[PDB]
Amino acid sequence: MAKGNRRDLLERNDIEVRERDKYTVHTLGKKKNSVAVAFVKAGKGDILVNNVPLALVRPEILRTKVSEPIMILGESLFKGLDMNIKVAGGGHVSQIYAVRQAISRGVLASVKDEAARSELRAKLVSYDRQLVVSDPRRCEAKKFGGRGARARRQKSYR
Amino acid sequence: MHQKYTIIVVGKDLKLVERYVKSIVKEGRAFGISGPCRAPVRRLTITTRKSPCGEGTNTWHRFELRMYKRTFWVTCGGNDISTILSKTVVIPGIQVTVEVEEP
Amino acid sequence: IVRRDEENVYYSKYLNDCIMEAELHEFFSRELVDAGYASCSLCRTIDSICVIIQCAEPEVVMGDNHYRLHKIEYLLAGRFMCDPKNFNIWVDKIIKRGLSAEIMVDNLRAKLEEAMPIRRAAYSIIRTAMRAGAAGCEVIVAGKLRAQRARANKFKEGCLISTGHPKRIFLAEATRHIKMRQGVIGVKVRIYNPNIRGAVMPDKIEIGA
Amino acid sequence: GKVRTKTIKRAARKIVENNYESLKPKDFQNNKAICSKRNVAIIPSKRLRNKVAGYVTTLMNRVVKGPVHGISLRLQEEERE
RNA sequence: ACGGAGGGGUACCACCAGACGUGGAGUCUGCGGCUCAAUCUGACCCAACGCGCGCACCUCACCAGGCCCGGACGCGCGGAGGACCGACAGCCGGGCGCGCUUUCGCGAUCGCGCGGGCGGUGGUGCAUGGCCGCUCCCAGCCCGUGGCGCGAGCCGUCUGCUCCAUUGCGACAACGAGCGAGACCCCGGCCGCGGGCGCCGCGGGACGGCCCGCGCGAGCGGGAGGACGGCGGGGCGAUAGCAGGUCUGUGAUGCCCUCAGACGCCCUGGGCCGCACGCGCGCUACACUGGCGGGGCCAGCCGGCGCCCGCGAGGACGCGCGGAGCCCCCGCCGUGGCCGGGACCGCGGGCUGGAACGCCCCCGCGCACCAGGAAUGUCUUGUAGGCGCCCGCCCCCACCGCG
Repeated sequence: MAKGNRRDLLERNDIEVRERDKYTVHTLGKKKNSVAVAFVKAGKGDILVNNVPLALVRPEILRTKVSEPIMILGESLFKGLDMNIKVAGGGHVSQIYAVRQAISRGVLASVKDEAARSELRAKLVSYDRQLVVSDPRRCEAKKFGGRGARARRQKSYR
Repeated sequence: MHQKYTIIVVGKDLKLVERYVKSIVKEGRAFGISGPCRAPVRRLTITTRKSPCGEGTNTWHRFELRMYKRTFWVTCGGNDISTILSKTVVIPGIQVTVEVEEP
Repeated sequence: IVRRDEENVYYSKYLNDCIMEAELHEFFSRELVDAGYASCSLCRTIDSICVIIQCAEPEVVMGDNHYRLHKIEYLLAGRFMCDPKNFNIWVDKIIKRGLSAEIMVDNLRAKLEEAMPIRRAAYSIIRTAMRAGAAGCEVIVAGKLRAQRARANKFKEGCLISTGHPKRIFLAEATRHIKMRQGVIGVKVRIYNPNIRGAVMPDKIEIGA
Repeated sequence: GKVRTKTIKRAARKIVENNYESLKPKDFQNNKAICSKRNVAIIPSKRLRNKVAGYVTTLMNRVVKGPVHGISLRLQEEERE
């Protein structure tokens, strides 16, 4: 129901304006038709998706997939700060990966010593590269020969 | 005096619609008008059989018509009934670019 | 946030006038052939209608005392439910007729209906085009030229491009139908001009030393 | 893409011949700027400019390493003795 | 041109390695045959068979029956001492002043004969234009000067190496050009500027560029950094040609035939859907990697909602406002043609429309079907497959088609 390009999202007009000015940082993550917007600030280690804590999310199986950056990076940093992501787009898994990408970039955007940022980038990308770089491939259109992008209507020679 | 006015622009080519715009906005800097709100593109689509009859492989045409829309409504109090004509004349009238006005 | 049923008014109000344009084009092409009608364009004004025609020699269609043209204006008032006197028609003239296929094809049909031979007429058209400045021109004639069996022969001179997006600008094509005794004779034309409007074809490179 | 139509070759040549000193063998940005420059030539497109520049680079190093056939680099000086 | 001749190349409409199927059952639909008053037709290997954009009326051509001339325009004749056209009532007729028995009305808008028109989903696509398909998911085609041959013709346009590619390097009685290919246009992915009701306008960026090997070379193999690495998906599409299809798309059309008991146009019913039979594209299933009940929850092309009745389908009012299946969680069933499967059939309640033969909902009944033989089709990344959602035609109707 939410497109991912709406002005209300990239700005997060959901939040009340007086507090809005505290969330210095902004960030983005995506996958396929799915978008993640992280407004980040100082805190004591808290996180929220669409007004939902991180543990109580629907991928009871991929909860660790979401939490990966925390464990690979350590805990003191994330304990340092706080978030409130919002996501909108196709599917559940797409949203999961968008979220984890957004978290990684946002936490990695917080440091101020670019040497530390480089060291962390190297540590992280080694585990996986798609936590930092968006996935390019996207749905391909279909043709009138048949009912699929590459498959064709069955041909009878007789 | 003050009326809260709106300007509509419609077109099928992107060049003139992007040329009318520059002229009008350059002309209205004084009266207080401001830039446009580029609206979602309206996509007309038609798929037709490429043949006048059913024969051979089934090949399709894919025609479409794009319509572009720019809306300046930022005249309002800055422009009175008479002064609107001042802005709709100095611009370079193009043979196809209907522009409607409504408070 | 907004209602899509209102802007549909404007959109449907810009589709109607496009269809209005084409009917006029057909009517002209069927009537003003003696004036060398080329095309028509329309500036829908909120006050009236202003129509800008393209004829080789407007004075003909313009008419003594502008009588014929004024007759025409009233006529189109009836069909489009527009008040007359608000349907002003402006004529414009063309200079480089050789650059336009429509005029030449009309001339060719005129010649052919006289029983003029096809070869002489086509090559006259072609040397006309190259005199006016042209990098190519191709002509065709298909039908029952001589015998019951029908075959087509084509004439030409210089290069003509028939592929890509450039074919949508530098290449102007036109066609007609001729109703003769034996049967329909079909003729078509195309002229290639790469230097129109100072537009440069791609795959073209100039170097200075 | 490994397609190199004639146009690219001939144009890259005439350009290297008519303009050497302003260039380098392995660069692609300086050569791209030289091509974009107005005095040298005119390229309606961007992809064409990139391709021509790349071929210019490869010709330039193929030359600088050793003299190349078809190139009027002005090298009689060292052999006119 | 061909070769069950030789030498080089190439492609999931070729194969290897594999996957998903079809052909097996029931059903939707089209196709031949059988039937009828008619079951209107076109197309038959690839290059015909959910294709000629949804048949209750129209569409509509076919079948059984009925009104009208809407016979333009010129010559002769007649005509207001009245040319032509309508109606109350009653019968016959499905019905109509269609027709029959009287008796009133209107008035030259003409009528008769001769010439001559208009119109026709009537025929010829093997008389034609135009438009498509195929040869062709190719890479080929021609010009001026010159030279070789009496000549048809040849060289140019390659018995070498590369390229997806007559794409390029290097030679040669050839030299010099052009089309086609590429270049080009639309879409998407990353970044910048501006602007902004609604994310939409202009630009940058990637080029076989860098390193290493080889190769005179063109270019091949590997490794990097980078949003993207080597033709990412579509559009356009050369010369020449087929007796390919279309006269049933048209004020596109030549020649024939229809032309006042009409193949003209309009109305009432019926048919195009009829069924012992052969097959083409699809849909649903054969179950535990499952069915049922409750709950939670996210798309995009794009997009309209509240209250009250009714189990539901739907309905009465009144305003401008808005997104699903798979999937996940908790439970029941527990290998039984069983709660798998829902064809067929019997009451009933509603919608559309002038009119159900059409379409929805409820209860009940509960056909085959246990992975389908000879044969055969499609396919290399957001692909196959699975799941659902919008538009086209459309008064109602999608197992169809474009997305």
